[PDB]
Amino acid sequence: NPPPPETSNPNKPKRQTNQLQYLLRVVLKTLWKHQFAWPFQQPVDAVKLNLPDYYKIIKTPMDMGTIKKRLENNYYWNAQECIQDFNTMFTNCYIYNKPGDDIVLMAEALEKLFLQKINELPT
Ligand SMILES: COc1ccc2c3c1Oc1ccc(O)cc1C=C3N(C)C2=O
Repeated sequence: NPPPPETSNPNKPKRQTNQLQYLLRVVLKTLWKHQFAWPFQQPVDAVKLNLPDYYKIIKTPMDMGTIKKRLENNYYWNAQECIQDFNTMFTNCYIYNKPGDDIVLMAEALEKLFLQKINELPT
């Protein structure tokens, strides 16, 4: 396993915004309870899950546990930075797998719920 993505960085510029607050309270915490969220709540453990090729293929890993920690730690500058992490998470799943896989069906459903939730954000 590589080290997991950072969740703090003292030199990184950070901000507290209504949209980032909403991404934690509403978007992340709603996705988290979905029946399909569980593969995405923690970094992929390639040793535990017996996927020795995972980090051979996925070079920018991302997961909702990391995102949740980043939001709780005030890691982001703006909502777009957070949204990019979700997009990276979903794309990683499509890249490492293929159409029709169970994990991909899960990511597809979550991504559609995610887009529904960020379609309108607070001002
Ligand atoms: C062979 O099972 C797979 C195959 C691919 C993927 C996953 C798989 O299973 C998991 C099992 C437990 C868990 O903690 C996370 C996952 C998340 C996965 N992601 C994100 C994948 O792309």
